[PDB]
Amino acid sequence: RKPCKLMLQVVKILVVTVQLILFGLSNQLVVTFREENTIAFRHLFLLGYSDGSDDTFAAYTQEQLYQAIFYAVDQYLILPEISLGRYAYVRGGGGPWANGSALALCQRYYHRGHVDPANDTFDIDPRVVTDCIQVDPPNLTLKFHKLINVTIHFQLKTINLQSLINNEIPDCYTFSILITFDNKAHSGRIPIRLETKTHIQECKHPSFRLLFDVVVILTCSLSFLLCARSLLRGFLLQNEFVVFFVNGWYILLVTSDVLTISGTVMKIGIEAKNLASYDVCSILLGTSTLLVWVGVIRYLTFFHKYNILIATLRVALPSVMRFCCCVAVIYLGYCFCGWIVLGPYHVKFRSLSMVSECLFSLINGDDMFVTFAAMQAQQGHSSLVWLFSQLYLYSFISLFIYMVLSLFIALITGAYDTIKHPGG
Amino acid sequence: RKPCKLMLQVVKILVVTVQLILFGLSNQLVVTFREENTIAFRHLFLLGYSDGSDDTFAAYTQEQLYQAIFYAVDQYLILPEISLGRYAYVRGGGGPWANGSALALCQRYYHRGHVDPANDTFDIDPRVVTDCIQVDPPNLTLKFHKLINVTIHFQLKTINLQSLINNEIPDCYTFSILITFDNKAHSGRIPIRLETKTHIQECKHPSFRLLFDVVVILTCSLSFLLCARSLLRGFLLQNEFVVFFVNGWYILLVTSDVLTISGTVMKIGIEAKNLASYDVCSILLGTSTLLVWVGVIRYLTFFHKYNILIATLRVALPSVMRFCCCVAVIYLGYCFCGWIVLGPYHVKFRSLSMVSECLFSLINGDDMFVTFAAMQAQQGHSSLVWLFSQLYLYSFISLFIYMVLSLFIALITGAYDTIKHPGG
Amino acid sequence: RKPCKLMLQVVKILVVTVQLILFGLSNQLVVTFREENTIAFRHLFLLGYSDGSDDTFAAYTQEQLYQAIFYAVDQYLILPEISLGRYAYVRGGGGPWANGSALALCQRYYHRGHVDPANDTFDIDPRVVTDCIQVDPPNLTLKFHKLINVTIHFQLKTINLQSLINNEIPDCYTFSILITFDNKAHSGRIPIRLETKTHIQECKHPSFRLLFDVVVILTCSLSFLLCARSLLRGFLLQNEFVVFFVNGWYILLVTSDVLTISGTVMKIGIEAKNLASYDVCSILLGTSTLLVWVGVIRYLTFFHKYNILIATLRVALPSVMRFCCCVAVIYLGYCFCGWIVLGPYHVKFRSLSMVSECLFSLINGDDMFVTFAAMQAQQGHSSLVWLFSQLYLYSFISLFIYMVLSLFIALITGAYDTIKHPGG
Amino acid sequence: RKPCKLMLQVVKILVVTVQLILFGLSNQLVVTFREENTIAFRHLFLLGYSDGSDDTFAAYTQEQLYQAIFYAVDQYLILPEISLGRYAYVRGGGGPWANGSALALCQRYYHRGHVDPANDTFDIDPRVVTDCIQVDPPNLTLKFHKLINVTIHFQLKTINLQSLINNEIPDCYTFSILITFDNKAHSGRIPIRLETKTHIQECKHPSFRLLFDVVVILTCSLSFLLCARSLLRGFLLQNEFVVFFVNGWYILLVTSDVLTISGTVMKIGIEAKNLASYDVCSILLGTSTLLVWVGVIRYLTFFHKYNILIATLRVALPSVMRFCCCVAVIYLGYCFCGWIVLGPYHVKFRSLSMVSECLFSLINGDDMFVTFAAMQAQQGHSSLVWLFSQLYLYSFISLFIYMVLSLFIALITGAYDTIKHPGG
Repeated sequence: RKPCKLMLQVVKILVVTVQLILFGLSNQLVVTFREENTIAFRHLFLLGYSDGSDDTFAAYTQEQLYQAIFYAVDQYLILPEISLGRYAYVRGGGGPWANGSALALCQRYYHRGHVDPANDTFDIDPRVVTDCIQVDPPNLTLKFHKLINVTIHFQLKTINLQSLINNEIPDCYTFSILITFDNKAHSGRIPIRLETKTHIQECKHPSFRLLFDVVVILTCSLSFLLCARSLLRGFLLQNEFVVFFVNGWYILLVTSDVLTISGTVMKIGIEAKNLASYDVCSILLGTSTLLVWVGVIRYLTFFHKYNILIATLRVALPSVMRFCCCVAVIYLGYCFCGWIVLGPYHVKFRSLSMVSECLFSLINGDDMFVTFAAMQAQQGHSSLVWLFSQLYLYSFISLFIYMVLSLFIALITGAYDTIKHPGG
Repeated sequence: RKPCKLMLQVVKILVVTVQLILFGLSNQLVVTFREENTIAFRHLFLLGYSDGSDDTFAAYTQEQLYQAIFYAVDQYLILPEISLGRYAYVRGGGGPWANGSALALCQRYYHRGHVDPANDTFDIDPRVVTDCIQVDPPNLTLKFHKLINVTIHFQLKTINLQSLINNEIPDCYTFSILITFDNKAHSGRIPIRLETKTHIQECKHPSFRLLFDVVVILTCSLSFLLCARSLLRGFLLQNEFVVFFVNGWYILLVTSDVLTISGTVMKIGIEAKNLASYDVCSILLGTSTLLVWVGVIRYLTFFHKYNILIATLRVALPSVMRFCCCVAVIYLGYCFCGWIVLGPYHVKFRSLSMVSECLFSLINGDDMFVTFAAMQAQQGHSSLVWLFSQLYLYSFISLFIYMVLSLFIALITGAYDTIKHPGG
Repeated sequence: RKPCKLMLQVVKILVVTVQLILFGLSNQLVVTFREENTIAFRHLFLLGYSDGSDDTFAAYTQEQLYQAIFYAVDQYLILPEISLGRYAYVRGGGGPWANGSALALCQRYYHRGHVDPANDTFDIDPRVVTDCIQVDPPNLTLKFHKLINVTIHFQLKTINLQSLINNEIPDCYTFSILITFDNKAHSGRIPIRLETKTHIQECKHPSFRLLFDVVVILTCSLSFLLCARSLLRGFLLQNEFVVFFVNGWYILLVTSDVLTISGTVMKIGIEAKNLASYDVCSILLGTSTLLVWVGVIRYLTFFHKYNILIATLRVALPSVMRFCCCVAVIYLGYCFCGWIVLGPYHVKFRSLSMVSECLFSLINGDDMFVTFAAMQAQQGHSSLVWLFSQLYLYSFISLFIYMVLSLFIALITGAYDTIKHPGG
Repeated sequence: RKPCKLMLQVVKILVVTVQLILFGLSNQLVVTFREENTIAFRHLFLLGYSDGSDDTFAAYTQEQLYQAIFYAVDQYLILPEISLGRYAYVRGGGGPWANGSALALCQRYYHRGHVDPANDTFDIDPRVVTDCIQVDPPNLTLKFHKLINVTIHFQLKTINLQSLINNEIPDCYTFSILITFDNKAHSGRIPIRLETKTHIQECKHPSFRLLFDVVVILTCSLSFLLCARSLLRGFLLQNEFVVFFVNGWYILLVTSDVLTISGTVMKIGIEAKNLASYDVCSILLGTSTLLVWVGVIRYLTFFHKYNILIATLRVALPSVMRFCCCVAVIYLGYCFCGWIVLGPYHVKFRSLSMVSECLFSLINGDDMFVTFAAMQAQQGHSSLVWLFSQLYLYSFISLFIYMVLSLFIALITGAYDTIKHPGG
C-alpha cells in the first residue's frame, strides 16, 4: 500500500535506472560514435600523427616549422583530392570575419618586440600582432624571434551514413579545425596541436522510447510527491515531536525528490542545452540510484534478520569521526611533505592533485614498489636527499600502514565493545 | 571399507585429476602447438604484421587500400615461390561455390547507394552488392563511397612433421583464409583483418594412455554409483527423517556423480564433437576436483583436531548473507556511478564488464593509483568534472575501503561471539 | 589567551604553511621552468636524442664515435645558423684555462699504455693524457686502445623572455655544456653524455610577497619564543617535578622552535646560499607542519570526546616495540636472502636499496605477481635454482603475509585487553 | 660467558654476515662485471640486436636466412677490422675436432628425409646430417625442407684491463660463441640465437681479505663446536629427560653448525668448483643468517619484557595447521581450475609455475585488475566462456578474499581466546 507506494518508488527506481543505464548505454554507444569520430579525425588530419607521439609533436627547426605548414597547406588544397570519405569545406569564415578562407592561416606575434637576449633587455610593446592568409580550397615566412603563435582555421562538413547502420538517416557534422602552432614558451621548441568542433545538424532530406522516458518521469513524480507528502507526514511529525538513525525516511525523500528532479531537469528544460547538463543531472540521478539500492535494502532486511549489524553501523561514528579527523591531519602534513619533496624529482608528487594521487599510493599498493623503488633508484639529486627520498618515503609508508588497521580495528574491538553491547 | 570406498573415490579422484592435469598438460602442449601454428600464420601472412600493430592496421588512403590488395595478391600468386615451408593451395572453392579461386577476392558494396553527404541525403537500396575475382594460384579498382566490405578467401594445406618431433606421423592441416577489408565504419578509415581455419585431418600415409583414461572412467563410476547408493542410503534416510551442515554427504555425491558424468560426457559422447564440449565438461570436472580436495579435507580433519573452526564456518552466513546483500547493493549503485561517469573519459568504466573490472580496482590496488591518478590527471573534460572525477573516485575509494574489513571484522568479533560461544 | 597563544601558533602555522605550500607552488612552477629548460636543452642538443634512448646512447663503432664528434662539431660551428632561439656562446674559457674555445674538445687517454690483451699483459703508466681542440664558434682522430675519455666543453648564454609571460624581465642563463664520451669501461662500448650548467644572472637592463614571508617569520618567532617560555615554564616544572604521554607540550615547542628556526635559516642566512639549503630547511619546516596538523588535533579533540583511543595509542609500544624489533630481525635476514639470491638473476634485489625496494614488494602487492611470477618465469639460471627462485620467493611471501596482521592483530586483541581495560 | 659464547656466535654471525654481504657485494660488482660483459657481447655481436627484439629474432625468408649467414660471416672475416676492442680468435677447434675454423659453420638436417606434406607422408630416416664450413679468420646454400639446425661456432679471446680500474692486472677471457639457427619447429619460422662461454684465465704477465674470510671460518667453528657441545649438553639432556618451544636451543645449533659448515664448504672444498656451489652453500649460510637475526632476538627479548606474544606464537599452529591444510586444498582445486581454463586464452595460467603465479595474483593485487579485467576483455573465445572467464575469475577472487582474513582472524579472536588465556 503506502510502503507499497515506497517500494514502487524503489523498483520503479530500479526500472528507470534500467532506463538510465539503458540511456547511458545509448549515449555510450553514441559516445563510442563521437569518440570514433574523434580518433578518426585525429589520425586523418595527422600529417605525422603517431600514438603517444602527441606527447611530443614539436618542430625543433624552423624548417621543421614551415614544412608542416606546407604539409597541412597541401592538406587544405587537395583534401577533396585525397580523402577516404567526402569532406565538405564551405565558406565558414572564421574566426574573425571578412570573409572566409576556408583555411584561415593566422599567426600571432609580439607587437613591440625588441628582445636582445644577447643584451638581456627588450623594448616590447607586449602587444602581439597576428597575420592571416586566405587559401581558397580549390607561401610566406616569418621571424623566429617574432611570432607568438600561429593557426590555420578551416571547417569541413561531412555527413553520417554510418547511422544508416544504426538505421538512421545521414545527418550533418561540420568539423571546424584550427591548427595552432603555439610559440608561448618561445624557447626554440614549439608544439603544434589541432582542434576541431563538430556541428551536428540533421540531414537536409529528413518515438516510443522517448515517450517511455517521459512516463518514467511521471511515475518518479508519483514517488517524489509521495516524498513531499510522507515528508509532509514527517514535517507535521517534526512539528509534533517538537510539540511533544534510520536517516533517510525523510532525507532520502527529499534526496530522491532530488534524484527525480535532476532526471527531470536533464530531460527537457536544461536538456534543450543538452550535453553537459545532461552529464551533471545524471550525476544527481546516480546518487538517487545508489540511494535506490541502499534504501531498497534498508526497507528490505526484515530486520536483516534482526538489526544487529545495523546497530553496528552507528556508534563508531562518535569516535571514528574524531579518529578520521586526526588521520586526515596526518594525511595533510604528509601531503605537505609530498608537496615539499615532490618538486625536486617527481611526477607523482606533482600537484594538489599529485599529492592526492600519492595518497592513492599510500593505501593502495599500486604506488609503492614503483614510487619508493624508482625514487629510491634516484632520478633525483644530492645523495643526502638520495638518502632523504627513501627516508621520507619509507618513513611515510610505515606509520599509516601500521596504523589504519588499528583505526578500523580499535574500531573492530570497540564495536566489539559496542558488540560487547551487541553480541549478546 | 565403505569410507574406504569414499576415500578411494577421493584418492582416485586425486589420481584421475592427475590424469586430467595430465591430459590438460597434453592438450596444453598441443595448444602450444595450435597457438604456435597461430602465431606463425599471423606473422607469415602478415604483409605488414607488427606486434600490437594489429591494434591499428588500417588504410587511411585508397592507395593504402589497393596496394595491400596488390600485396596479398602477390602473396597468392607466388606463395609457393616464397614460403619457408611448403603450403598447399588446392581447389577449395569458396565461400560461395562456382568454382574455385583459390584466392576468391570478393567485395561487398551498397546496392542502391545514392549518398550526398554534401547533400545530407541518400537514395540507398541498403542492399549491398559483392563482386569477386578468381586468381588461379599459378587488377581492378572500386568506388570509395561504393564499398561495404571486401575479402580474399583462399585455402592452403600444410602437413605436420613437427609431430615427428612429437614422435607422430605428418598429418594434414589446411588453412582457409579470408582476408577482409571491412568498410563498415565507412568513415575513411578501414581496417583489414585476416581469418583462417585449419582442417586437422590425418596424413594419408597412416593406445595404452587412451585405455588408462577409460579405466579411470570406470573407477569414478565405482565412486559415482557408490554416490547414487549412499545417496540411496541418504534418500531412504530422507524418507526416514521425514518419517521420523556438513552439506555434501549427499550433495557432493550427486555433484561428483556430476563431475564423473561430465568427464564421461567429454570422453566419448560429446567427445566425437571434441573441442569445446571437452572444455566445458572439463569445466564440470574441475568442480569435481576442487570438490575432491575439499571433501578429502572434510573427511580428513580427524575433527581437525576438534571441529571448532568448522563450527566457525557456519553462523556468520546468517548475518553476513544480509551483509553481502547490502554490500552488493552498494556495489551496484557504484557500478551505476561507474556506468554514469565512465563514458565521458574512460576505458576502465567501459562496459558492464568494465564496471565489473573497476570492481577489481576497488578492492584490488592494481586499479587505484592508475585510475584515480590518471583520471585525476584528466584526459577527461570540463574542470568542474575535473573536480568530479577525483570527487567520485576518491569518494568511491574511501567508503568501501573503510567498510569491508568491518563486514568481515564485525564478523571477526561476532564469530568472536560465536567464538564467545566457541572459544571456550 | 595563552592557549590562545598556542592555537595562534597553530593557525599561524597553518597560514605560514599556506605560505610555504604557496612558496613551493612558486618554486614548483619555477622548477617546472627549470625542468622545462632542462628538457628543452636535452632535445635540442640531442643530435640523436630519443626518449629512453638515453638509456643506451653508445657508439659500437669508432665511426660511430668520430661521426657524432663531427655532428656535435657541426653543432658548435653553426649553432647560430640553426637555433630555434638565440644562443650566446661567448669566450667562456674552460675548463682548464688558456684561453677559450668555446667548444673545448678534450680527450683523456692512458699515459703509459702498453696493453697486449693478445698478450694478457701491459706496461701502463696508468697516467692518462688528455688533448683538446679549440674550435672558434664562427678534424682529428685517436687510438681506440688509447683513449680514457673525451669531452667537448662550451657555454652558450640565452635570455629569459618567457618570464615576460610571468610578467618578469628577460634575465640571463648561460648553459655550460661538456660533451663527454666516457671510455672508462674500455670494453668497446662507449656511452656519450652531455652536461650543462645554467648561470642565472639578471638581465642587464634591470616586493609585497617577500615582506609577507618576513612577517610570517616574525609571528612564528612569537610562537617559538612562547615555546622557549612555556618550555621555561616546563623546565622550571622539570626543576619542580624533580624537586618534588602527551609528549610534545615541551617537545613540539623545541621542535617547532626547530621548524620555525629552519624556515628562518632557509630565508636569509643559508638563503644567500639558496638552492639546496632551501630544500633541506624546508625539510625541517614540513616536520614543523605535519607537526602543526597533529598538535592542532591534539589541542583539538575536546578529549576527542573523551581520550579512549588516545589512551589506545600508547601501551602497545611496550610490547610492539619488542615486536617490531623481532619483525625487523626477520626483515634483515630476508634482506640478507635478497642480497644473496638477488645477484644471480635480478634487478629487484640489486642494492641495499634494492633489498629495501623488494621490502616494498613484500608488504605491497606491486612487487609480487611481477617479481615472483617473472623470476618464476626464469631469466635466471640452473633449474635447481629455477626451483630455488620460486622456493625462496614463495617462501618469503608466505610467512610475513601470514604474520604481520597478527603483529598488529595480537595488538588488535591485546589493546582489546588494554581495551579490556579501556572499552568499559 | 657461555651465553657469552652464544652471543659471540651471534654477533660474530652478524660480523661474518657482514663479511658475506661484503663478499656478495664483491661478487655482485663482479657480476655487474660479468653482466656487463654479457650485455656488451650481446649488442656487439648483435648483427641486428634490438632490445626485446630478442623475443622475436627469426627469418621468415630463406633470404632472411642466408643473408644473416653472410652477415655474421662478414663478422668472422673482418672482426679485427671492426672491433671497438681487440678480440683474439685463436685456433679453438670445435666443437667436433679436426681441426679449427675458427668459425665452424655447421648445419644439421634430416638424414632420411622424404616429406610430402602435399602427400601427408614421409620416408624419414629421422637421422639428421650436419655439415660444417671452415672459415679461417683472416658461400653455400641448403634445402629449406632439408635442415634440422645450423650453427657457427668460433671463439675469441679478449683481456680485462677494466680490472686495471679495479686495480687488478689484465686477465684473459675467451668468448666461445656458437651461432645457431634452430630449425626444430620446421614451421617456416626460424629463430637464431647466439651462445658464448668465457674462459677466465689469468693474464700471462702475472690477500689480507682472504685471510679475514678464513679467520671468520675459525670463529664460526668456535661457535659450531660450542653447538656440538651444547648439543652434547643437550643430548646428554635428551638421555636424561628420557631417563627421567623454544625450538632451536639445540636445533639452531645443528642448523648453524649447518650454516657454518655450508660457508666452510663454499670456501675451499667445493670452492675449487667455485661458481654454483658457492651460490648454493651461500643458500645455506643465509638461513644461518636469517637464523642469526631471529635467535639473536630470541636470546634478546629479556622476556620481550615478558613472553606474552612469544606465548602468542604457538597455539594457533595446533588449529591453523589444519586450517592451512584446508586452505591449501582450496588452493589446489583452484590451481586445478587455473590449469583447466588457463590454456584456452592465457599466459597467466601457463604452467604449474603459471598456476602458482596466479596464486600471487590471488592474494596480491598486482594480478587482479590486469588478469580479470583483461581476460574479461576477452582475448579468449566462445562468449559462453566469455561469460565463463569472468565467472571463474570473479568467482575465484571472491571466496579467498572473503576468507583468508577469517583464517588469520578466527585466529585473531582465538588467540584472543589464547589471549583470553594470555591477555590477563
